[PDB]
Amino acid sequence: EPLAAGAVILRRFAFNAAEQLIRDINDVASQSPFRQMVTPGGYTMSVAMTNCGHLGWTTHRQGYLYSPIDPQTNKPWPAMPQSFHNLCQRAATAAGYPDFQPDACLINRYAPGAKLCLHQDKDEPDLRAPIVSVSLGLPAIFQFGGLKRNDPLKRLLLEHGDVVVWGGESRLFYHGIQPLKAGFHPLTIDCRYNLTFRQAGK
DNA sequence: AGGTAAACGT
DNA sequence: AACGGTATTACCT
Ligand SMILES: [Fe+3]
Repeated sequence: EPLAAGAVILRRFAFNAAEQLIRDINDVASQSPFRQMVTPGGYTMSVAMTNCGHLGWTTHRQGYLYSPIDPQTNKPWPAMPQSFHNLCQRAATAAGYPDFQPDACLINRYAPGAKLCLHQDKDEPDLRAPIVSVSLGLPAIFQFGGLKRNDPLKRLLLEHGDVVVWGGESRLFYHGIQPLKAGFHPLTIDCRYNLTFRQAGK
């Protein structure tokens, strides 16, 4: 059974690419550090985030925003690594989205206990483009629902190297990550990373 | 009009 | 601990 209409999980797709991806995560973070963002309502998110590519997702007092500039550094987000772009393109193609051209990559870091409550990826003006989501390090339970918050959730363990792609009918589906279980991974040690690729501009 | 933030009790 | 209330409003454009 496929994940959902327009959605697929490519298990261990990024396994072979993972070591390089993690080197590049470190490189990106060395320029735009991971930060736990504060919601408009004033709560600090448990996931630490950064971005690369032309547009980075951030919170603001007034809401969520894509910006070409990191509000923390006041500099552009780091360029999207070629390893990221190449893996994203290969995954998108395998998943049936050959023409996807991301301009934004959000990098998420989960420590034990860190979670991401159900939400929609909805800040992008062009909903034709899919989301490509790469998991690295410790395993996590991914919730994938529907268009409405109360729609039944599927729970999928995402393991190191797994890639999930959603788009088309499932583009705006609610999704999230359950509190990360403590553990060890030879490549990330004690955390999970996730790369989320999007086309956030025109 | 419409968009839209949302991360505690049972 | 899985599920669902809350935004059933209060603003901005
Ligand atoms: Fe998301």
